[PDB]
Amino acid sequence: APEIARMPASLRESARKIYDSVKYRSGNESMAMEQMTKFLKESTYTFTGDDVDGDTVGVIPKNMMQVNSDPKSWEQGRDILEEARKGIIASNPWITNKQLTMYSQGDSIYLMDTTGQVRVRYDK
Amino acid sequence: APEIARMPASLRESARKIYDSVKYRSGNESMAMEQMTKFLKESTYTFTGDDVDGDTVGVIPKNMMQVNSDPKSWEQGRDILEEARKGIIASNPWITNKQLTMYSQGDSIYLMDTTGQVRVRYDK
Amino acid sequence: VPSDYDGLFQKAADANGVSYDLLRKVAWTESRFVPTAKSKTGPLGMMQFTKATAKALGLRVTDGPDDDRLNPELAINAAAKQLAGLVGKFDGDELKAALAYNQGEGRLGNPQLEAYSKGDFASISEEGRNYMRNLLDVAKSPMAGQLETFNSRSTFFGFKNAAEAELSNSVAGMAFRAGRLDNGFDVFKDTITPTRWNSHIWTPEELEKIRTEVKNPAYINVVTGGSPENLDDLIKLANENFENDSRAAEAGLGAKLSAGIIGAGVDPLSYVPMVGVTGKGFKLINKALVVGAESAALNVASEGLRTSVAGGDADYAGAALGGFVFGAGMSAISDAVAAGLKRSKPEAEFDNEFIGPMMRLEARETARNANSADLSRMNTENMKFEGEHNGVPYEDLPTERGAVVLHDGSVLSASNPINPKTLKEFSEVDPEKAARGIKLAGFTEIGLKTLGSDDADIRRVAIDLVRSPTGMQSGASGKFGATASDIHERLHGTDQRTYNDLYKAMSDAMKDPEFSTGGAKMSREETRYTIYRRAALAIERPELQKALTPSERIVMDIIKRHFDTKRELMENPAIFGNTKAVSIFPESRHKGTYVPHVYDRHAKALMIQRYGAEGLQEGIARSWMNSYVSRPEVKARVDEMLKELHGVKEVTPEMVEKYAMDKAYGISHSDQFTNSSIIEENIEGLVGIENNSFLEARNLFDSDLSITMPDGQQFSVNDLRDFDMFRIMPAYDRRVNGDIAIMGSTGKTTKELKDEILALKAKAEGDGKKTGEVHALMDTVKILTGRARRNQDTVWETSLRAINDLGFFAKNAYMGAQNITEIAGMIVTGNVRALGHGIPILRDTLYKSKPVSAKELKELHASLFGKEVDQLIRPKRADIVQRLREATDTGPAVANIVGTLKYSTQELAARSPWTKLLNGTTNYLLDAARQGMLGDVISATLTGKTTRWEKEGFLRGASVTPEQMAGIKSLIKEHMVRGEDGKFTVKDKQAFSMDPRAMDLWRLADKVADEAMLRPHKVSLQDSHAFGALGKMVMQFKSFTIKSLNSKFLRTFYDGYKNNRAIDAALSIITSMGLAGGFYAMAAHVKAYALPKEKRKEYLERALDPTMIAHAALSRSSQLGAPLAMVDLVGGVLGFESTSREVMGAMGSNLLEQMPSAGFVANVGATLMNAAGVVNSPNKATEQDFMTGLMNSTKELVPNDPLTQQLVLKIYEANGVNLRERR
Amino acid sequence: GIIGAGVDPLSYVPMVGVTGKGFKLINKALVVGAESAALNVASEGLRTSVAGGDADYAGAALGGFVFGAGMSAISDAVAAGLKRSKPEAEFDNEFIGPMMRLEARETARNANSADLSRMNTENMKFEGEHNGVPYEDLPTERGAVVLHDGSVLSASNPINPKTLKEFSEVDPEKAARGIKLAGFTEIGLKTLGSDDADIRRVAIDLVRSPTGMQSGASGKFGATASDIHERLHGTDQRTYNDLYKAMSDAMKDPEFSTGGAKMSREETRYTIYRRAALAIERPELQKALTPSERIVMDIIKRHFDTKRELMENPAIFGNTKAVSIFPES
Amino acid sequence: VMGAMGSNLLEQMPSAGFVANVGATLMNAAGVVNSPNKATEQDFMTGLMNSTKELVPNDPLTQQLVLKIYEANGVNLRERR
Amino acid sequence: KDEILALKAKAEGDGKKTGEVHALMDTVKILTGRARRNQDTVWETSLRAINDLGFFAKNAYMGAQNITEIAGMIVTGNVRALG
Repeated sequence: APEIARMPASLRESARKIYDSVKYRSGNESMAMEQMTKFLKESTYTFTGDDVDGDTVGVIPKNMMQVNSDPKSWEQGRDILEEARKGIIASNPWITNKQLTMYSQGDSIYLMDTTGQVRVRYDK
Repeated sequence: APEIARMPASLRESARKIYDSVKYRSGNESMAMEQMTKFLKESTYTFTGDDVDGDTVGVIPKNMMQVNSDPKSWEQGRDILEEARKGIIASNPWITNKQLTMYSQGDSIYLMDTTGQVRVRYDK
Repeated sequence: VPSDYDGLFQKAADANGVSYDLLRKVAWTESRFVPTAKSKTGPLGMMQFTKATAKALGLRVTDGPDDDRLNPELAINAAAKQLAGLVGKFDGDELKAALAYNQGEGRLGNPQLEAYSKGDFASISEEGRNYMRNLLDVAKSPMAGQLETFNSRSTFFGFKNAAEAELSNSVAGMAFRAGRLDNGFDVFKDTITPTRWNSHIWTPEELEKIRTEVKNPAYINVVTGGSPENLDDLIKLANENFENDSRAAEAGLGAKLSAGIIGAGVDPLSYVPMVGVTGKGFKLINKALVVGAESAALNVASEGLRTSVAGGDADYAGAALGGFVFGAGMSAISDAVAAGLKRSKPEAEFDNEFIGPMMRLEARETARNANSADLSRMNTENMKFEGEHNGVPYEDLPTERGAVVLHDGSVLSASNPINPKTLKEFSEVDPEKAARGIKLAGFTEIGLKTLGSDDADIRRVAIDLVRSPTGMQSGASGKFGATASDIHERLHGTDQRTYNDLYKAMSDAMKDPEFSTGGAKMSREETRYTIYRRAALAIERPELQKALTPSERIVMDIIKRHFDTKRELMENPAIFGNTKAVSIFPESRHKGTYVPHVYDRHAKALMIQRYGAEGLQEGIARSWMNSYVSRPEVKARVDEMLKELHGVKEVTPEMVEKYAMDKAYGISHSDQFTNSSIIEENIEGLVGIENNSFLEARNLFDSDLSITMPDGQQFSVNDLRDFDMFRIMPAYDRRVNGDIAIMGSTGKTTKELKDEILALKAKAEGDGKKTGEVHALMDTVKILTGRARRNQDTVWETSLRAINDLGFFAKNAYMGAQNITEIAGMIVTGNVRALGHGIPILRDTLYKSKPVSAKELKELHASLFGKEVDQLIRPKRADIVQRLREATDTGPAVANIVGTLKYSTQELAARSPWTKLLNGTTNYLLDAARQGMLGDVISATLTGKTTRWEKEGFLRGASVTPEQMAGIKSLIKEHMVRGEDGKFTVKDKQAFSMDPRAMDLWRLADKVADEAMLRPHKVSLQDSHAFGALGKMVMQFKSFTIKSLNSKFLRTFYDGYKNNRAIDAALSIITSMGLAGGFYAMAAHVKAYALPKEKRKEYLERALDPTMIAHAALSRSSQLGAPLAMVDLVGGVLGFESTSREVMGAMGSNLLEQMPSAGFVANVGATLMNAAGVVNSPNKATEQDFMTGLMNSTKELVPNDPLTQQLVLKIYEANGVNLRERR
Repeated sequence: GIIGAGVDPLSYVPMVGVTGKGFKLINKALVVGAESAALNVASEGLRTSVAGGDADYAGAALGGFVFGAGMSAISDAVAAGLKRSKPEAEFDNEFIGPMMRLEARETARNANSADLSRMNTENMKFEGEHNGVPYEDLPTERGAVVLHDGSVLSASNPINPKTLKEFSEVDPEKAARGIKLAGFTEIGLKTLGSDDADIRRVAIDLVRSPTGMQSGASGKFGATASDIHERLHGTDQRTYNDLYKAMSDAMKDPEFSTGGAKMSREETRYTIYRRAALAIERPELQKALTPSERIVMDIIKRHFDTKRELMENPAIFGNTKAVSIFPES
Repeated sequence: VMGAMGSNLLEQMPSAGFVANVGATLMNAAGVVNSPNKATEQDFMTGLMNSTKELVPNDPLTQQLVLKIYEANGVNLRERR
Repeated sequence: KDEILALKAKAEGDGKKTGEVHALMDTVKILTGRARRNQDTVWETSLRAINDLGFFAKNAYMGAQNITEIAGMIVTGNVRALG
């Protein structure tokens, strides 16, 4: 699963707590996985390659894309980041949709290709 | 957590007993963690650095800082100790904030760097 | 951009782990790349510091020029250590460390550092704030955003800068304005982070704990979740995981896939990383594809897979599961890429190129496991066949490119290494690499030519040497002896069997925790060398045997038994027919196992650079004399020999000293006893067939004790010796088998037989028929002594012939052999497709059929010449190259000069993360990069151009003084010829390898290659701009590796399990095959330009296709650390490339056999044959011998781990493939 | 956190079964930058070569931490008691500085990076060399000099240069001639530079020149007496450490450790050594040795056999005209 | 420097080839002759630990007993500074 | 020994040669073990070796400092208590 395979760093500890709690309360591992997946999907946006399969270029925490104090405004940062991804693809032809990786450091969003030649840093 | 980590060690046994009591009362170790953590928070004050990532320079029990008979005088004791830490840093700029550590012994409060230069005792 | 210090900066970054970009840009700001910068303040240095830093921490234990002077390497190292300390002290904050470096600390620094800590950049001084703003790009800091809030960017849309900044309120301009290019990507900081258990080399105590307590040591390599605190927890976790995976395999992926990998449409791409799956419960019996299905096998042959090594049917199952996963995934990749391309061009069909082979492979494996009715077999009706490569008929299928069908209906696809069409076509169009070989004649041809034409002496020698298969003479008592030919075949067979035993033993030995589990101590080649050296030293000194692990004990026992048997045959060559055969062995009465004494050319060169000729000679003599005086048995045998030689009752010490000096003269002043493969490569004149070097290197002393040289260092003759039984055991075997055959057939020695043949030439110098006869006899002697040269091409043709025979008789072994070769073909063709897609230089210039430009042709000439020169001058011993690479680091030098405690190189070695992590890929890339650098330097020198490696810093990274570089130029001018075209040639070849300056040339090339090409963690296009064809090819391979490491599957796998070892295996396989294909392409383009203009297009179209490039990759791609060579494991007798009454005679032979091999069941794991077993062995190779040889030989090409096959597959999927075109 | 947490070992139960085993002092905090990979193959772990290392070291470390923290608590309590008598008196802890720095060092050692006990060496002139080790006196702490890297060795640390120098300067009658007369490096320069035939001949045989203008290309293809002496010292020292561990194991057996004290420790050592020697001379006695004494006897036998082998064949080194100083072969 | 390198690059004595024995080197004459004259770092470190094994007790219990004896006794505490 | 005494007797005149033969005599005294290194070489040798460790072997260096500091603590606590 893109959210669990590429789980961002802080959401790792939050998700471990949720998984452990639901497992303890219910015993069911499926319930714990469903709850932890629900948390990750609510708390992240999964950027996907607009291709047949360029899928899962990155799972960014939703609060890192957030502009201003409004929680719903993460969509504005999402639009900015997707425009950045498209601009990076279009500007450098040799980069294709499968080359880009989106990932988050502690306080930044990094959009890079498979090589290290192109990295742009998006911070709050 | 700043209270569970570090820990004044005057409360280690009391927190042990509280954790056991809550675990046995309600057969829930999450509740036991929550209760012993909140006991430590209410019984101690966590001193924090001035930096943006301000980390815990020390955790000192609340009662050790009381200046007069009012239980709330620990606030004034805390203010005195914060001023003492600021003065120690300002007088000795060699000490990066991470060296300076605050801890409580059986009766007194010591703030000292990770070196034998500076060690200041503060009795109640 | 580069300014003559990139090697030093890179070294001082890998040591003292710190960003190379930090150090370089600090150089930028502080000095702008001048070693002594005039400043009014007073600092004068590369990093611009006098201050108190200088003397500070570094120096004060050595004569320090310091305040006035600093060694640039030392200055950069000290600054790098300071910056690493600051970076670590400030958690990972790169910018805080930069502020502390520039603004100092204590007086004015500490308030500014505190202000930085509290945000508060206003309090920070203007100079320091500007310094951090300069470093924003290269420095990683949590405070970078706050500094940015407190432009040479590629336009998102429209015009640059002002268009997107002053305007474009619409999102895209916003995204441009928030860009902040990072350009600070470090693959080992970001992608592949070294863990605690990676990069941790075990102490002996930990090694014994791991060996005793860990069931499967490979489980130490995985680190899932949080790292275990201590090795006891790691061991416990490893054992728990091993038990869980063993418990899971019965319902695991092997069992699930044991029914229908491809009939069920399984997609391996949508799979978890298959970590525990080792393919143990994998018998592919697909229900359906099973028609008639006898439960009883037809013969005692067939039945099971006829391999003779233990663990067979299990490693075969692992290879099969990995191949099925890989092939099904590659079919899925082909379909997906074809769909993506059909999006662009709907009327385009493309070819899967994998799914036909995979469907037939499932059918074959299903019938093999269900015992009956292979459904992959074609209907052979209305097929005329015709077309024989080596007597194997075949029909070309129009439907499938290449892909012929055999007599029984078995169809071998294209790129199957054994199919006759690909083998024939590779023979017809092979780049310069096709040579004389063994095509001159074979034993059957000489038998007819010489054994029967009117000459007493000619026929006498022929009857002694060559056996006539069918003749009109049919002598009833022609010879009651073995003949040289039969001895040669027998020895080849027994050597091949013991080679397969040694292969299995060495694989088990070098899988042990010391080399596989922890941080990578040594390369695979070096682990092989260490194990072989341990075995040999334990053979010579039995006290060392208690220090061998049981696996190395088995290895040593195999090697000891082999060498003891060889000695026993050389001492008594009359065990064969000839009673007047006497002891070709040089010095008997020296009762002990003779491990052949061969001395490294480059070890001798090192001991001549200092202590030129008399020094090395007298050191060898004095170490031998140390043995003589120390051990009484040595004294006894030497005294007996000297008494016999000089005919004197007493031996004076003067006599033994003179004897030792004379024997050391051979080593010191002659390369007769060195590696010296090139002189053996020449065959004309029969000069060197006399004087076997392995036997003459024999002496009565012990090379074990060392002597202190005048400079105080200790030298032992064992230090010169070359172990590794990879070039050593085969070559010793060839020579000694030739000599054994000569004396076992003829009473005469090699010298006497050669003299007789030259006398026969002198006698019959007239007649053309008789000259042809004596020439055939000479060719027989040349084949027999091993001069010959069978070439690499014999492995696959021998496999084709043997697999045809298996198809006639052993059904299950036949099908298993076809399956393994089909898997190898699919692996190599998938590699060719993926790397033709991914690596640019391949698709644009080399894999393309279009002829290259004149400048590109010159670059190809330079690169291939660099490879040739590397093969000429490279140190063969892996220890030598490892120590040469490691010792040049500053740590070893400073510890040797100043240190009071000894330490050792490989403890103070810096070592790139490319070597510590992903070792095998790095070794392949270093070899290719060094060859490319050699070619580049040679081409520049001959053309007169001055390289960017001429300048002082890069030479300082190596040991190349100003002087040695000029000497290198002179050497290249003296021994290299500049062709009329770009072609490069060598004068005298051997004389060039003789020059001491060749060692300096090789060292320069290797260190430049490492520092400039492999050590950096960044690949950029500008990096590929600098180097030539081989250089940019290897740089694009390094870029491919970095891309794959950043692929989603590989990132996820490393995050979940760490396990750098598995990724290393995968990328190593990729790099080996791809470099093989690239070299083939370059040589093919060169050969095309060698042809006339009209034929170049046809030849390039015919020689540059996926089938021939894939066959070239299967041909070469020699694994660096492969125990023994693939030729040794499966190689036919060199002379032997190719009514009922004789049948009844052979029956009467096999009715009566009462040898122990017939009476006893074969040993499980090691035959350990003695002289009686060798003499009683049949001359023809048995079917189980061939089958075990095939599996061992393909163990290098076809991985046994399904996980590495899956990793290779996912690397390819992230990369992409070509799909052919049209039909 | 023994001392970052203010642990008071004085209020502790007698702590009997505790042998130090799962004691890796990684204090959270005092851990800044913290690499998981070591810089070299050197470093990495503690480089001891005896078995059970990292475990007896851990026991010694835990005992030392307990002792030092307790002594800090004792000193603080005694200072409080004395302040009761005279409030205007400060006194010195003399343990808590060393103990805080010890916690910081051990924490960085086990966390592999960034020792926080290290001084800021800026504005330090160092100067003051005992044996080529520079140092700065700290006015803040009595004695307690700081080294080049910022490592501060307290006073009474047996190795710190200032205490060593002062002990040399004022040592009671017990200061003797010793080895102060000359060293091999001085001997080589003085006598190998003679320009005399016999003096230089003897010097070439005996002493090796570290750096000289002569730089003989074929001066001597032998070991030389100095190098033989140093090699034998090294091998003997390794054998001594092997014997030390073996004998520790031997005297830890039940016979000498468990019951009523049968003999003193010196006598346990003597009895074990005598058993080993008698078993060496009479091999029949070896069946009576416990496995630990068997290891001791094997070590001693191998040492003496090697020494005899070197006496019998002193030509195993460079000189070929060297013949059997061993008295009675 | 380069001479000392050219020396250590070639070493194939058994101590280099083989992993060190656990607990007892048991050196013979060949090992003594092939040993380097300079003491290695592991030799010094093991010597230091063994030598201090006498001064610094390996048992935490005896350290606690010494500590409590001192506590029952007392400490001087220096004076002033 | 006999050769060195003979050389001393031969060069009884020259001060430089007497110094040389006395250096050779001191060499023999060191070499045969007459010498006497004293107890103080233990801690000075440890100081030199620990400095070298600090240059090259970080973990070993820090462990050596820790063990020496613990020894100093033990001995200084003993001195204080028994004083």
